[PDB]
Amino acid sequence: IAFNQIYANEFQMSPMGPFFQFVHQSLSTCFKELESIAQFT
Amino acid sequence: AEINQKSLELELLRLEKETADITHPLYLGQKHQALQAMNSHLEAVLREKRSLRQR
Repeated sequence: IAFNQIYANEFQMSPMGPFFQFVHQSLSTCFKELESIAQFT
Repeated sequence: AEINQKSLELELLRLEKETADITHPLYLGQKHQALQAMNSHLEAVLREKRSLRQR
């Protein structure tokens, strides 16, 4: 019941803080992706 | 007298065999296990609802 409920409803100071987080996470993912492609070859 | 005793025993055993799938501890135990595995899985899914939604 709990799943069906969540499925129907959900699944079916300087303003600078959010910019740092985004750039950090995106850059990290980019690193790892390129390393993986190189390793496969 | 001996025939009557054995006949009863046979009748009893037959009744037990016919109702074992729903009554015997062995078969009932297997059904429990299958149900517990699914419960745990659903609990996990509910715990990660936000991440799953974002994805």
